[PDB]
Amino acid sequence: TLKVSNQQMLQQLSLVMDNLINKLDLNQVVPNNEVSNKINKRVITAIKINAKQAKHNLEVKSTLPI
Amino acid sequence: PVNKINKGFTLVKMGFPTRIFEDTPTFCSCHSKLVYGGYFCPNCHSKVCSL
Amino acid sequence: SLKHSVTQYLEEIPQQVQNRLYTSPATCLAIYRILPPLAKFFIMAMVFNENEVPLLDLDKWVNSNGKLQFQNAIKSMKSLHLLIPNKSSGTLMINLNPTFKISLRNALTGGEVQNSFGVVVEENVVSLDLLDEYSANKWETILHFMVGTPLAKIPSEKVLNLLKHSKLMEEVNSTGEFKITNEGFQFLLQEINSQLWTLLLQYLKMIETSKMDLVDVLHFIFMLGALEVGKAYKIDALSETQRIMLQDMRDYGLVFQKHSNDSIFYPTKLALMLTSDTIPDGSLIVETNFKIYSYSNSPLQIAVLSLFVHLKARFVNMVLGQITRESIRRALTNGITADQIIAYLETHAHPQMRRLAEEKLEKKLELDPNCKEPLQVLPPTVVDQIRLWQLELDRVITYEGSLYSDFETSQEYNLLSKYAQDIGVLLWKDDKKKKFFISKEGNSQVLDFAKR
Amino acid sequence: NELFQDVLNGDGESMSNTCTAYLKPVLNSITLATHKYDEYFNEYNN
Amino acid sequence: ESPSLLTVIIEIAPKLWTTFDEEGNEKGSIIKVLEALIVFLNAHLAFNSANKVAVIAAYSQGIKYLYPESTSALKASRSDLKIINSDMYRRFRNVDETLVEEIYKLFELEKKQIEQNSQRSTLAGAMSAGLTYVNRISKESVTTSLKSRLLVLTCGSGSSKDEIFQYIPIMNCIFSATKMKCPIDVVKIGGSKESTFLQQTTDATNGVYLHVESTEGLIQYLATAMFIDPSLRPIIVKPNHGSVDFRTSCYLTGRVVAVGFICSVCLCVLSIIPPGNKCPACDSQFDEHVIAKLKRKPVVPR
Ligand SMILES: [Zn+2]
Ligand SMILES: [Zn+2]
Ligand SMILES: [Zn+2]
Repeated sequence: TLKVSNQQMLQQLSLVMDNLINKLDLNQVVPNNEVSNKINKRVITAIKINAKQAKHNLEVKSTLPI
Repeated sequence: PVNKINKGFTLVKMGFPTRIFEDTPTFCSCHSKLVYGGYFCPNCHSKVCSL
Repeated sequence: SLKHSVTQYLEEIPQQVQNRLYTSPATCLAIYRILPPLAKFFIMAMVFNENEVPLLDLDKWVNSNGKLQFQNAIKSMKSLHLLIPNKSSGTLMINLNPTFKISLRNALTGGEVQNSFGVVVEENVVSLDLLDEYSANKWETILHFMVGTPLAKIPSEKVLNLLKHSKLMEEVNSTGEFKITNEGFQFLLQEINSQLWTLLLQYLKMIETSKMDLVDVLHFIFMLGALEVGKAYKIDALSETQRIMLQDMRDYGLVFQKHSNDSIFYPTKLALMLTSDTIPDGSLIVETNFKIYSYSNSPLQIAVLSLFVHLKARFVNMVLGQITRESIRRALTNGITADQIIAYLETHAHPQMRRLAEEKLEKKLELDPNCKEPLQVLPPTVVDQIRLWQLELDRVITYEGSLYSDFETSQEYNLLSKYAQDIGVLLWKDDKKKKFFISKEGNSQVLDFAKR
Repeated sequence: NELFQDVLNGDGESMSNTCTAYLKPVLNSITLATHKYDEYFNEYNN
Repeated sequence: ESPSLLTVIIEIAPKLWTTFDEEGNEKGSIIKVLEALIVFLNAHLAFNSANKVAVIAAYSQGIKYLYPESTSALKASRSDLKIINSDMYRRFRNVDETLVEEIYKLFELEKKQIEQNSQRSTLAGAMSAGLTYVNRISKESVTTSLKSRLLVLTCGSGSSKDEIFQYIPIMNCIFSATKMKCPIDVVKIGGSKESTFLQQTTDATNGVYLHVESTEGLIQYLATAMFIDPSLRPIIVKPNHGSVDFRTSCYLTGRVVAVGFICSVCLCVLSIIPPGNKCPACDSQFDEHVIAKLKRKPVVPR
């Protein structure tokens, strides 16, 4: 313009092992109806910015007289 | 493939413009026409049509 | 076509029946695939959030050049009652159908599905040699009966009653034989997926008895659409209405069963073409001397050619046939229009016909590039002769009704003629002859007006 | 600036914003060029 | 309308995910992103009956396809593990079971040789492999008019900085995707807000860039922003905020380049005149006269 140790590496890997073995409940992906509000607000604001930019993108017509 | 005898190895001064975003049409500096988008020149701040 | 037909049929379903239809996840999954891609995208973006969503956000989603597809998607959604619009705080609030949302989320994430996708019992038979063979046997049996070729084996009386009661495949008892209508030959033109869909929609139109539950039948149809060929499914998860319509599908060839009243059933390939689709056989050559050489060995494609082609000889590769005047008249007396015949001749044209037409069009465009001509793949002489025979069948058009004349006063005749013109049943008026004609259905109104 | 004030007292400022936005990049670019000239002038004076 | 191939490039780096878990409050976010990806793939397969799914994992010591399984692995196999419940849709069940079985195999491989640490990230190689797979499926044409779309799931986690060795492979992937009309969508789950190369990938190939910080609620992001089918790309605007400048970094200083000087031979970007009048990446002796012309100060009267 915090490097991780191999011990906690193996601990996290084994945590993913047991969490994949015991149950992969795919129903847990559903948001709790509050973070989804924030996610939708962020996405719609990004869409509003992009669409207001890309609403209007031979020369174009001018409001001026010739 | 160029020849070994060619010794015209020169640095080329050039700029990388930023894609300007504007909903209002503005006059381009290359064709003098109203253009929505463009690229503002990194050296002299004159917008261009294409790259 | 295919998606439009099932979409219109599901449109005709009432709302409280549709909400009951959204209980099974398999039905919701099959219904979801019928929607337009913008509609599918908006549904799947709206499933995973429980909060209600503004319509203006969905409007801002769509680009300015695809707003008409957005309107089509919203109309298809709202008319199918996948959306419950809400008017609170002055905003056109949009909420997804809760039963549909719950069932689709359960279908995707996995969970409670009440065996809407059935249960597999792991005992299987060969698909291509047994299941495909059985499905092709039953399908060729019903099609061979319907096109009118002689058969040692005829299909059962259920499908005969359905075909007699359909808009197509008319029958007269004075001669004692079964006839193809215009829609009968029209049924041959589309590929077998929408053929099966038309038969199933007609069956759905005719299941009005108390022994039939409409929602259970629709669940079973979409459930068979969801299954995979080559694996048996236990019958115990089904209802008794679903069991006997499973028997009727086994009669139709959608599903194979090793024995009647068995605990398992094997869906066929026709079950999986029910959802969506996926030289050729039936490829034909037309010459200017009206000779037909149609590279087909399947008896169905030969039998459908006997409707309008005077067959002369048969090889293993093709049948040598000739488009004669009397063969086309045989097709036209069965209601088959000339356009249907020309469409069939075009859709089965040989690749050599295609390349010769392409060469002719290439030579035509370089000579006169000012005008553009359509790809006349088959010779225009035979097409013009087919249309000429169509016209010579229809040299006269007949309308039965009544003509009123001998009016001493011009004003009464004018008043009766304009009254018949208002009700839209008049076919002729003329003040010089003092005669005006009305249809047979339009006789009653003018007659009660004249009497009163 | 003369053109901007002329359209200002000709069309009453409801339209002169569009005229200013039309010629905004060229005005900014010539302002940048004059600023670079003045900066190098003051550098070579001292 | 037309089916599409969804080739998912997920970068499961155990170091990157461990750093992401340590930065966040929660642990085991690989499970959350994997189950969100599985639900998203189920949604994509529910979009159309004929669409297909490809998943390539970019782990530390190379790449490995997750769905479908290897043909040698299919011929050798089937120990059906019970990670996913067997009562779901069989079309979804086969994909989910294959994906989780290959995840377990790849993680057992990662645990097996976790002592070896590699500094070479293999995201670009996995992107190239996904592009080759897209080419294979498109050229095979068992399904006619099959579209395609690349989804790249990567994590930054604030530990790995921008890697300069990936620049040329990412640009080559950009041009291959633009040639094949295959959009590249990138989801970054990490503390670093901007990833310039992947932003340029999304911008140039008509893709969607989406940087998130929490793995929770990711399926909403995937089903909302990343569910843009290739058939409906022009009629749907993209929420990719943070427009990239399409610049590059200087060779010997590393900063993002302003008006600058490039070598006429090897096209290396230099923000300043290199010392010794020689190209650093190229070893071409520049003429002193032309670089004196470039070093010339502008003119003004006194
Ligand atoms: Zn210009
Ligand atoms: Zn400039
Ligand atoms: Zn160089």
